[PDB]
Amino acid sequence: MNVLQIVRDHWVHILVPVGFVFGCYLDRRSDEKLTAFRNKSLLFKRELRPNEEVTWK
Amino acid sequence: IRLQEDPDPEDENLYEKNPDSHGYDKDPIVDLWNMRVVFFFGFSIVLVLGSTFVAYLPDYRMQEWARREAERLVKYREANGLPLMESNCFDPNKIQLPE
Amino acid sequence: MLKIIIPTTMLLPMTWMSKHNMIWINATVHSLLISLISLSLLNQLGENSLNFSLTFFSDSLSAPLLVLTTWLLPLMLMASQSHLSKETTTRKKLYITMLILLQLFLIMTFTATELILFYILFEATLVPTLIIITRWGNQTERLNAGLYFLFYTLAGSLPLLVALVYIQNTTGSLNFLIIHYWSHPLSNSWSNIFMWLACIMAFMVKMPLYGLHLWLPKAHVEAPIAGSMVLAAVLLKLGGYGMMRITTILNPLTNYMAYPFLMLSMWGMIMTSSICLRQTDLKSLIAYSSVSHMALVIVAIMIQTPWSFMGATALMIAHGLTSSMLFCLANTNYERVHSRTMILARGLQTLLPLMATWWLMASLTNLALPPSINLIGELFIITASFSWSNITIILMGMNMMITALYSLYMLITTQRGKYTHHINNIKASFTRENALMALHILPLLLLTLNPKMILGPLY
Amino acid sequence: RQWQPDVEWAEQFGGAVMYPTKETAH
Amino acid sequence: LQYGPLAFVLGERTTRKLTETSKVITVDGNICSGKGRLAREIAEKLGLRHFPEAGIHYADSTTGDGKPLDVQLSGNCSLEKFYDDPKSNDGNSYRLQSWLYASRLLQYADALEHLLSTGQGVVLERSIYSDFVFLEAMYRQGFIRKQCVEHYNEVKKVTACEYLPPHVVVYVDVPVPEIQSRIQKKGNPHEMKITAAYLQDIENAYKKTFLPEMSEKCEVLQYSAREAEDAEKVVEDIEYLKCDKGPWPDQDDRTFHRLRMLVQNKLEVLNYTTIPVYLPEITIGAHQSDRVFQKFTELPGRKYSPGYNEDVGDKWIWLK
Amino acid sequence: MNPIIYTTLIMTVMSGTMLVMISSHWLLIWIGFEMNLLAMIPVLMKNFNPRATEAATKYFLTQATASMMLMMAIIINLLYSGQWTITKMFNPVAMTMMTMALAMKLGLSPFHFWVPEVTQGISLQAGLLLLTWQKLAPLSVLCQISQSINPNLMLTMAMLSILIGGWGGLNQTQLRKIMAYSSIAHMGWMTAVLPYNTTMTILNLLIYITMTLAMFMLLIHSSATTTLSLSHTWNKMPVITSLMMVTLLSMGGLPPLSGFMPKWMIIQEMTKNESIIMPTLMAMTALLNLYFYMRLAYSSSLTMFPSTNNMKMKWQFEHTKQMKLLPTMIVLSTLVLPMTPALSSLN
Amino acid sequence: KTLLHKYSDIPEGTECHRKAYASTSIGGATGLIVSAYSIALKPPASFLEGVARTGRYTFTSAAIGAIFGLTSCISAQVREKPDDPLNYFIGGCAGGLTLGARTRSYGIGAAACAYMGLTAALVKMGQLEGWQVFAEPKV
Amino acid sequence: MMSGRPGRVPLQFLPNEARSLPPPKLTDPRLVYMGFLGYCSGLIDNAIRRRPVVSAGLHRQLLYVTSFVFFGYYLLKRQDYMYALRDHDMFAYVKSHPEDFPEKDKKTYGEILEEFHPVR
Amino acid sequence: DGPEKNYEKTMAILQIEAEKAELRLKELEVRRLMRARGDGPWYQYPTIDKALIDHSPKTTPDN
Amino acid sequence: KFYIREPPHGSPDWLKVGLTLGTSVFLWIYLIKQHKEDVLEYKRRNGLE
Ligand SMILES: CCCCCCCCCCCCCCCCCC(=O)OC[C@H](COP(=O)(O)OCCN)OC(=O)CCCCCCCCCCCCCCCCC
Ligand SMILES: CCCCCCCCCCCCCCCCCC(=O)OC[C@H](COP(=O)(O)OCCN)OC(=O)CCCCCCCCCCCCCCCCC
Ligand SMILES: CCCCCCCCCCCCCCCCCC(=O)O[C@@H](COC(=O)CCCCCCCCCCCCCCC)COP(=O)(O)OC[C@H](O)CO
Ligand SMILES: Nc1nc2c(ncn2[C@@H]2O[C@H](COP(=O)(O)OP(=O)(O)OP(=O)(O)O)[C@@H](O)[C@H]2O)c(=O)[nH]1
Repeated sequence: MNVLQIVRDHWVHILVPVGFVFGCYLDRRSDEKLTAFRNKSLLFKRELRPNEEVTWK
Repeated sequence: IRLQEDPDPEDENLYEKNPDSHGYDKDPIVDLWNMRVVFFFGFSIVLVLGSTFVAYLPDYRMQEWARREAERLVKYREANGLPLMESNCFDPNKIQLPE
Repeated sequence: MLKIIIPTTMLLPMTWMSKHNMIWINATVHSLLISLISLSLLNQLGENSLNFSLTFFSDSLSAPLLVLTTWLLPLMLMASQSHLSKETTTRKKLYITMLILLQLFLIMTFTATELILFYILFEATLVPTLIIITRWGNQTERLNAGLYFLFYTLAGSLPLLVALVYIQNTTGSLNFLIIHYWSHPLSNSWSNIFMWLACIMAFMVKMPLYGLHLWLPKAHVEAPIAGSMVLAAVLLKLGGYGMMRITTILNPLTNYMAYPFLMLSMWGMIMTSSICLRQTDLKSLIAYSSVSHMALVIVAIMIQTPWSFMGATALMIAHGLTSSMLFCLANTNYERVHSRTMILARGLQTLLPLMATWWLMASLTNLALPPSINLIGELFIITASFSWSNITIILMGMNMMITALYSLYMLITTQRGKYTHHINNIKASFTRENALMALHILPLLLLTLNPKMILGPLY
Repeated sequence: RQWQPDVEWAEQFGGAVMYPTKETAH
Repeated sequence: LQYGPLAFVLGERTTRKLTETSKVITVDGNICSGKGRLAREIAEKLGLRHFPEAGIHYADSTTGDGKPLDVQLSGNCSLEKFYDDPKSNDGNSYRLQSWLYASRLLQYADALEHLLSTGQGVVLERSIYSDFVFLEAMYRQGFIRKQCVEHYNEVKKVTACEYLPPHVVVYVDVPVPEIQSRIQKKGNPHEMKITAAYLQDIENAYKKTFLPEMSEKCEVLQYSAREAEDAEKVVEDIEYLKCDKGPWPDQDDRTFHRLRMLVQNKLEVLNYTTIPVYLPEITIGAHQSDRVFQKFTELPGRKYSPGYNEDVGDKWIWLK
Repeated sequence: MNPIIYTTLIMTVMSGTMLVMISSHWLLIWIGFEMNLLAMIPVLMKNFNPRATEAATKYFLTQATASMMLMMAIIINLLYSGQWTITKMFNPVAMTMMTMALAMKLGLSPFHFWVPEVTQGISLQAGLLLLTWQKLAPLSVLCQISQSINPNLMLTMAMLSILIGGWGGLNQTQLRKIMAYSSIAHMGWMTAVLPYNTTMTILNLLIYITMTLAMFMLLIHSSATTTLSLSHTWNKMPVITSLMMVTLLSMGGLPPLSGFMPKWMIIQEMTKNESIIMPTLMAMTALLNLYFYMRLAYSSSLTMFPSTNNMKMKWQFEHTKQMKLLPTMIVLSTLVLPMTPALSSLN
Repeated sequence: KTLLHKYSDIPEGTECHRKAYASTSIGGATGLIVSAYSIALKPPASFLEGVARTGRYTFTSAAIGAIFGLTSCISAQVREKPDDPLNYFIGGCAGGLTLGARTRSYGIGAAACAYMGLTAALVKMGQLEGWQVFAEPKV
Repeated sequence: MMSGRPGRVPLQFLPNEARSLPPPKLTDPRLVYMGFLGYCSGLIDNAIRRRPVVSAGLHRQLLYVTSFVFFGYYLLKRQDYMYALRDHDMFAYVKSHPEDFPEKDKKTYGEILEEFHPVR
Repeated sequence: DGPEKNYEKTMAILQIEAEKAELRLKELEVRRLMRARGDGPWYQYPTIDKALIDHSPKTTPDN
Repeated sequence: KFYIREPPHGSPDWLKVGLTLGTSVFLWIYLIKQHKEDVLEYKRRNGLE
């Protein structure tokens, strides 16, 4: 149904939504470099559970 | 005639071209569609769920966790008879005040 | 963090590459969508600010302003698609480009973790607004108006630049957390006052206090509708955000040096509100009202009291939403009458009955009528100020008394009274203007139920 | 329509100097 | 390629191509005097490039398809309108003259560009040096305000100074009673109402000003109507000069390379025509000028640079 | 002038400046300055108008005098030290001697009086060369001998450069005179930081290079020399006026535009050197440049000045120029602030 | 800066005649410099009015220099407060007022009062604290 | 300032010993911004020449991104070199000058007398 | 997510900022220190190489 | 068609454009291999691999 044209005039609508899902990616990538004191602060440091290896992602 | 210019255009009335005009733009079909966007993506998805989202937001500022700790802490303190909350905060016994 | 920024900047290619007539639609869609995502950021923890990385972080103060700016973004698009319809598609796209580029900077500065990073886009907001005021402004004196607005802020901002880099060379980093934890008692040495003056005057200028405020009436009146809202609803408030952030290393020097500003602000609000009582221009009257409310925050922030900060953040937002609405009121009336004089179009309520209502809660909200967020702001500030000194309530309450007279003065002169005979072009209000007006008032009363969201980190 | 510059604004920016005097008059 | 500096360095000169058939001969005279007829005959009998009189749409002829664009889109002036009310308040008179001066000034460049790039002489009607005879005529009866003269001159020195004068000028001498004779036979109702004074005032300014002061830098030969029709007589007269006076028999490849630089750049040749001195007849306000520019831009072909308009059929835009 | 002759003349001018930057011997430094001068005059003479002759004569007299005065600084240093090596020289009078000798070539102090007038007389392309390339050679010597400079003497020369250079700019109609006054103002900014740290003296140079290439070649593309003539360019090509206002704002130094990067780093350095009053005053005078910057921006694109009916021909035709390196010039001259830490490459 | 050193050597609010002599010498030299420049850039068509021009400029600058000399020193003497920046402020405004008298205009005198008085405070601010304008290369 | 350090061979854009540093990763955020600059030149390049901006000469702006990326990449390695160099001889100096860098005494906030100013 | 993420992540932020803060303060001190003394790697202002010295016997013994 | 003369860029300058792809793919393939050779050499020099 006209798809050759609804795509051309409404392909802009996907830009921002992928931008958001992209924005989460760098958000969930930059934190990895910020690991450092992962389960290290004595306020929150505790015994590591049998299966999971990382307390906070 | 000073300069070869144009007379000031007259403000067209969107209503007299189409009586149902919503004032969003000239062309009727997009104007009706702009209505749907401004309301559906205005009042509907932002005001309704956004209010519920912020209203049902999880514990903010620990407003209730502190209460529960205070109840337990105050219940501990007057049970032993010592004052229910000390005038001092950082225990002076450790403090090594100069002279 | 990023989940707001890339969606904002990736919005820019959309408007440029969208269809010829769909620009307003798709921009409005995702601007509201961005608002929803920003509202997801509104959550805050107990005491530690929501920290994201070295480059960005948010606290209980930044978050309410962030959601306000994103919330604003649809409103200019809604408010502007009437006087820009007869314009070439490129200029319309350029106009939209200016707004979101402006709005993008606002997210950046409010979330900035480093004072210099906060500083770089602190003036960078000026460039898009300068274009908006100058190019699309609809007046003659807008040219001198843009010059006044531009030079005033720069004249105050540049001392901050020299001051800020001095902090870097003396106290290492200028990360907001590292300043707060390593704060040291600023001495009374005669250099430290000029230290104090430079770190403060920059935020003074774009928070119009009596004397340093003549740009605002020239800024607001000649600016177009979208320029007026963004300038009055967020731009006057970067100065506010700076003071809550930068006063960490200005104590106890703030205790003694606060006096000239406090007297200037407290007396200024009586003077400025008096100007409102006899303003011939509706837009100017609203503009001067912003000075009075903003000058109240000057006393609020500069007292440096837990309660004072809280009421500041309450007036921080409530005034911005209200001032944007009143500018919408003036704009929605202006093009119908094609003039700015208040007495030009009297008795509008008999002609437009719904706008009579919209003007009515708008005036009531600016009245600080309880329990509107404005009342929570002013009433909290009065108590904090009264604890600081008993006399100030004489000045404080007098402002509310003056604020009553001029607020309903526009109501009676415009809405009530006899309709003007000669005018005959007043058409029934487009439901766009009506929809936009509710877009402003409805969240305001919605905020009344949850002040704690906008009370701030002091809460 | 929005105000736009005219010959009054143009001649304000036209000449040897926009800040003139008797010395610069000639 | 063009005459870009690489071309001149690699060996592209100008003196090699030009020969004795390299002249800027102008056939000129009074209104409707048959100068255009004689100009064609000289062109045919000498193998010499002809240039018809530059009208309002001569610039339109050069660009695009050559179809005359709308007067609103090109000219804001009509000669027929100037005929109806020569002293109209809208400034149709001076706007006509100034646009006409630009059109012939462009025509002068087109003649020089073809001449220098081919070595073939050029014949054109009413060279820009003779354009003043109309403005002088339009000034005597007040068809234009006095200030139009200075602006027209101000453009003239800042432009016509660089363009050097012709080689030999052909003049069709025609008396006013004769001019009052043919224009009835023309038939177009706009040119019937031309005043005998206007036909007079062009004549003396043609006679006592155009011919003598300009004669010291090129040959001048005067022909009445009979010697105008005698194509055989005039053509051998044109061949029978040495053409010593004038700058043309002095320059070398250095100037011609520079001359072809200015002429080839079609923006530069009329760059000084849009002089920023403001007068009511020629100045157009921002709103009117902007709207027309949008109307000009939305036209096909002119939306982008030449060879870059997809609407007309410019394929491979993504690769050009 | 024959293009081959023109190319050679530029080639020697470039080499003469190149000779200065690559010579360890004081005599050769002078050789580069004079032979650069020896070929600068004919370029200004390309148009050959009486205004140009006045401009070229003014330029030669001041440059020849400064270069000749430069010799004594070499000779006096020779006399007291017997060293032709370009290093920290050994005489306060000789150090003082050359500092104004080089300053006249740059035109910072009242010495700057030749800078505006010569630019006015000569063509736009020649002005671009004079105000951009001809400033590398005098700066090269100052960078090498920065360790020997009297701080008070050089800071003053920098101060009046931005001070007067910005102050008179408010009263200029001709764009050429505006650019020169901007150049004198920008001259002070680099020269002020020169005694403290030479790294960002260079950083200011390439950045200040970028706008002046950007502005002048934009102006050449506009083919306009006056404010009113520039104003009419909105009708012909509105886009170019748009980029020019970006550069005008950028060259003014408003963040986040590129022109803010030099000034920001300059303020940072002298703040590290305990000089904190000095940076503040220059920043205050920086708005002086911004004013006539805004005035040009107001006339160019922010507003819409009246046009002339004769502009209609310009619509029909097109530009034949190639404006080489213009695309990358303005982009590199307006948004490079995020790439600031790249200045360590200069070090 | 031996001529400038004269002013610094004399303690504030002490030996007012010496401070006045030191101050007026600074003004006289400064007036001479600007007057010589004004003669240069602006041609004094006739020589005698050229001496009139430099006479006016020197007489003015000396007056501001002199008046600031007393008012600063006597105020410190009277109020027994040498460190007080206000001592220069009143002197600075006093000097500015003298400029208005020489030009015979209240507006220029008022403007000079505020600006010069503010700067006069600031320079004293720097002398007390230790502000350096032409700082030597430290880093 | 590194203007005369021992070993600086002149006119050497990237000295050999700089290769001992982690090279910039091919999608370093600084690098992509350098690629942005190349693209941003491309769009305006068609603008001055009055071409269909975005869809105009795909070859032209494609080269711009390539050129800016490489010239960016080598710049980043050189930029990383000096900062590594600036920090390297920094550390070598402080060990060589222990007397000029005393180890400040370890006192907790308990013993520090920091006077308190009320806000009243 | 849990407050542990924000708590630990902000601790890393403070750790990075503290090291950066103290390094800049050290950098200004070192730059001042080695500029004055001069016995440092950088700030070594150029001198004349001893290689360019003619040690061959001259025409005059007194050399 | 519209313009009566073939404007200078009206035709695809095949020799010039084909050069532009040629240099860019050269510019890239140099970069990836340069990044590659820099990586393991750094790894080998600094220990690692
Ligand atoms: C930092 C703050 C901001 C600083 C810069 C501000 C600049 C503007 C400020 C105001 C300037 C003065 C007022 C406006 C002047 C307008 C000048 C002008 O020429 O306007 C009219 C003109 C008409 O357009 P035209 O040239 O025909 O081109 C149309 C597109 N082909 O319009 C034009 O020529 C404009 C053409 C614009 C073309 C835009 C193309 C965008 C392409 C986007 C591609 C996105 C790709 C995304 C990919 C995502 C996945 C990776
Ligand atoms: C603590 C130690 C010092 C104690 C003593 C106080 C300082 C010294 C005395 C005061 C010096 C500053 C006050 C101004 C002195 C020069 C006044 C002058 O030149 O007046 C003439 C003229 C103004 O009049 P004009 O505009 O020409 O109008 C009439 C035209 N027929 O001038 C002009 O037209 C040109 C504009 C004025 C001249 C330029 C600025 C001169 C001052 C610069 C700063 C000097 C600072 C001196 C002290 C610190 C350094 C030692
Ligand atoms: C339009 C005018 C400005 C508007 C109002 C702006 C605010 C007013 C004050 C402006 C101050 C600008 C300069 C401040 C920079 C940072 C100051 C700082 O960090 O404090 C220093 C304060 O030191 C200063 O001297 C700062 C400058 C003091 C004010 C004098 C210069 C500024 C005023 C004149 C220039 C600006 C006015 C406009 C001129 C056209 C600390 O250094 P210190 O002196 O303690 O250093 C150690 C030791 O004592 C020796 O250094
Ligand atoms: N102002 C002005 N009018 C011109 C010019 N050239 C021609 N005209 C007008 O053009 C009209 C008719 O052209 P003419 O050349 O005079 O007469 P014609 O009937 O075309 O015949 P020919 O003279 O043989 O070309 C007259 O109204 C002229 O005044 C010119 O350069 N300037």
